[PDB]
Amino acid sequence: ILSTASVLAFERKLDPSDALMSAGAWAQRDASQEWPAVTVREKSVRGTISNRLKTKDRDPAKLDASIQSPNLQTVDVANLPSDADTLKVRFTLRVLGGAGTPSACNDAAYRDKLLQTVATYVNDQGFAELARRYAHNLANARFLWRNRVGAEAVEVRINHIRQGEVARAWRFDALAIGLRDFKADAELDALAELIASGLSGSGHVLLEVVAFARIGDGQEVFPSQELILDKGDKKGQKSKTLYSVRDAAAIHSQKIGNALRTIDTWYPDEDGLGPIAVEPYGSVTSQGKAYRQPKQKLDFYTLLDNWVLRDEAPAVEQQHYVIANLIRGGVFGEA
Amino acid sequence: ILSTASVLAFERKLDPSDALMSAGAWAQRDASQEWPAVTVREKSVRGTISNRLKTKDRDPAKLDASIQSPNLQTVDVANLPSDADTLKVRFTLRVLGGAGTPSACNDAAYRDKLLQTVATYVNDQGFAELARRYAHNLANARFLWRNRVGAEAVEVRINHIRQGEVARAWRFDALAIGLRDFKADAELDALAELIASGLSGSGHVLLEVVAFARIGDGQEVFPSQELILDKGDKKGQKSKTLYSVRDAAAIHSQKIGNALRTIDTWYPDEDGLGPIAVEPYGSVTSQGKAYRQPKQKLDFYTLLDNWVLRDEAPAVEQQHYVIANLIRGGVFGEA
Amino acid sequence: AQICDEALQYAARLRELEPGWSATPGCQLHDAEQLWLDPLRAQTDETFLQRRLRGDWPAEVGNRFANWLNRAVSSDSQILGSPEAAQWSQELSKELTMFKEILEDERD
Amino acid sequence: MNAIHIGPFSITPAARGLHYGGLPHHQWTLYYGPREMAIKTLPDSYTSSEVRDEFSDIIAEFVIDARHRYAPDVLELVNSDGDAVLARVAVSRLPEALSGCIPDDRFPYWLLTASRPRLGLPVTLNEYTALAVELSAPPLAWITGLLPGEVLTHDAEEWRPPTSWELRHVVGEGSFTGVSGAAAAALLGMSATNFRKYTAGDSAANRQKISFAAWHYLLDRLGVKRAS
DNA sequence: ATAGCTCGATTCGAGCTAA
DNA sequence: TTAGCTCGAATCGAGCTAT
Repeated sequence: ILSTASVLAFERKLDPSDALMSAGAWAQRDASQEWPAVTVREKSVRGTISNRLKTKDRDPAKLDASIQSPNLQTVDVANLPSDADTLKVRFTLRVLGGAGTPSACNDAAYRDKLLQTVATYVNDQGFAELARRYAHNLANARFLWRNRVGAEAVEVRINHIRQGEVARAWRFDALAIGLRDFKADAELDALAELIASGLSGSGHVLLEVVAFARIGDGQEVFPSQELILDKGDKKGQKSKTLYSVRDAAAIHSQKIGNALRTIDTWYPDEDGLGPIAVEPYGSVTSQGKAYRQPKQKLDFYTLLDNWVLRDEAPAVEQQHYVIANLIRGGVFGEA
Repeated sequence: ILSTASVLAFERKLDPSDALMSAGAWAQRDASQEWPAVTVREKSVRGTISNRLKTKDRDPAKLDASIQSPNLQTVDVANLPSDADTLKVRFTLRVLGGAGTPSACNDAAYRDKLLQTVATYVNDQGFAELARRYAHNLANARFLWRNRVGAEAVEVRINHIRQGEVARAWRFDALAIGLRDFKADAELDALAELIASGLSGSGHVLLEVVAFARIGDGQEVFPSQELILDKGDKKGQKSKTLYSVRDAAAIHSQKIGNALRTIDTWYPDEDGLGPIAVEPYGSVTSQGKAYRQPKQKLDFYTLLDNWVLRDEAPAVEQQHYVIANLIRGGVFGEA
Repeated sequence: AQICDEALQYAARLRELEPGWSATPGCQLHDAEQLWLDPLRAQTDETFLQRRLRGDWPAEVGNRFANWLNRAVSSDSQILGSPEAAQWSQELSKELTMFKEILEDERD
Repeated sequence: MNAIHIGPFSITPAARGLHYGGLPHHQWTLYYGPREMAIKTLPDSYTSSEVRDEFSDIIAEFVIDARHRYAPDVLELVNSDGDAVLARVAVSRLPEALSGCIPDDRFPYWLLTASRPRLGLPVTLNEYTALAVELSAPPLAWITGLLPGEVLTHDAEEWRPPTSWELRHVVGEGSFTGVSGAAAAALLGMSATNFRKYTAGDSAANRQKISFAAWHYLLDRLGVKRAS
């Protein structure tokens, strides 16, 4: 009857590293190899009562008493130097290949059927649309999450590191290439073919991606935020902790991977939001909602079950979504 | 059914940088590019008991014995050089735009209704009065909190930066523009138009803000104060530490932002105090009280709920206050 | 009262340790409470810390333990608004002033 | 001796013994299906009751952790202020109209989740009564978290009959419901021998697989699913 | 959707043992 | 209450039909 496998673990393609933040001045970014790193430091914040009150704390005496005892805490803060207006963020990306092959599979017949399904996809249309959209999210600085919202000029440089050396160099204007449209461009097409060769398994590709953002002198930059155990004293609370590896502000690799993953424009709801990350049940953390609900028969699992088990191939857009979710990887199958 | 969302986080507009202190001589402001920075310095203080006693410590023998052992403390102090009477305080400000769009939300219907409300406001009354008041708080050195309370002359310069170069420069006398009146001036009108273009999303607005205050030769300046974990002894208590980034006395960016938000002249109490910082429940730390109590229905939350849900648009002043609260950002929205 | 009695007992059983454990190196060693934790350091330090402990008479240790108890009580706003927190603070003040009077005459 | 079966659990002894002190001993290991839970070295003079009492505490803490892990999510009926809870209902699933909500004064009654980011909608007492009737959770709904989703589905084309081990979660005296096999057969209007044929071990020639309607009616009558 | 059939496999009840 | 077991009888699924 060819039921689905209980264990369907997949390994991820498109492996990014931690993205390190350094700082410097515009028009000296061609010699940015020795730019000083952005350092996460401590500052003190004093806050008032600015949250909603539950109809019992709205008493004027209680509210004023809460004012007389403000919350004192220290926060991890990352800022550019006062003589530097450009933020440099550098990471390396490795594209593996072999997306349709699971890392663990209970059923051999289901494994073979899934391999035939993915091979039929690649033979019909290869990793060309998906790689083009991944190259688009590389060209624009979407991995530069909050450091791009107010940057005046953003430039992304992507190199192909073959034997430890730049075999091919790309330079992009990350603001001309927006965060909404997946258009066509010759350099975007070349990077798309490179990522396609990586995803198909034709050759080994390693991409060094460097983004420069002209934000301003001494302006705040935004690395990834860590978890606080919340055990110390209230005055030295450490309400905000920033991610660094060796005294250098950094962005988590999975955040970079999530920003590169933002290629899903095929979800049933409208195009007002634009692309979203290719996740099962189309989850967006900021909106707190799930596009591609399982009730709407457009999530990853129902589409994969219809495509593989019972040969109901969906539309080519949903096929792109399914293959991008297999590239994304995850612990599929019933636990 | 349009209920308000449980998360309504907003990102801040008008992002200020940390304001660095350097010192020098008046009439050298045009050559103040390489002024020496004001350095936080260590000094030892010894004082007698001066606090109020609780009627049980008023024993003359015990009071005299306490005076026999006065408290010993070390504190951080910031002073000008002896051959320098002018304080230079420099920071940068980014005006972003897109105030009514939340960064995190649950309900899509609430988000759409709130965006429609903000668009209706911007169409009917654009970012003009708010930009005028922000330009006023930028042209009077209110961000020089205790550094202009007794200065002979305060002079602030505003520059507009596109390519690392000044696009247009503003020269202001911060004592002529008082801390009380939001008047009209042609240079102030031009700066307000620039702030309006920044807040409307029309273009990029980056401003460096340099303020010169003639205080006196070797006088004390007042940077931002940090917190002490108090893990030392009772002789070197370290009862006061001051904020600095790299051996240079500095003011916290949130303090500059609080000084820039002091535009709220519409609170129900009498405005003889003057403008206050825009914030929910109008809670000023200096007086320890809350103008715009939720009981008088003039706080940010009740006005926003009535404007968006019930479509009860408040007075134009109150909606100016609400949009200023959207500009400052917040973590609005309880469970 | 039982918590404060157990605190006094715990200091009394730390009194049987080495006389100069408070002088060991360390970034965090609770120097404010080390005056009360090790009375016996005054014997070896005739002029370094004996006169400081005699003249200072550290009673802020009671304040720190009261802050610890405030951290150890349930964060109920209903009690804080009502007079229940007033009675609790009054009985806490009585127990802490008794505890401070216990720590007052430690130099005898 | 012989293996002790307590519902889904099994205490099997080691084949070879040992001597601790001067007395013979065997290692008794506790299982939950294929998951080994604990091993104890016990004297050979213990009876089955003492061996079972040795693992009763581990079984009890497993039961407590299973009740707390798979507890049904709770909906709360609040007033316009959103502070006072008027009624609490535990539901097997949430209403599809739940969105991010803070109660207003436009509606007197609001139904909200007990989760910290609260989801809800304005509700009348009639609508709240209807939702509580058609969404309530049975008192032993936590046992469904210990069972796979392919035996608890109402879709007959996606349904698989439960195995003997999955049956013993709810049918035995050492099970999580505490009813006997004869009581379970009386609930289904079935002979006790025919129902024993359902929970027969693998070392048996007469084994029967329970049907869709019988299994789901058993779950209804046991208070595990579809009982509100 | 109604209405009904055959045929081999599975279930079912009421005896029984076994503990 | 657990844990099974025959033995004939009724039921079950999946093939076909008919109307």
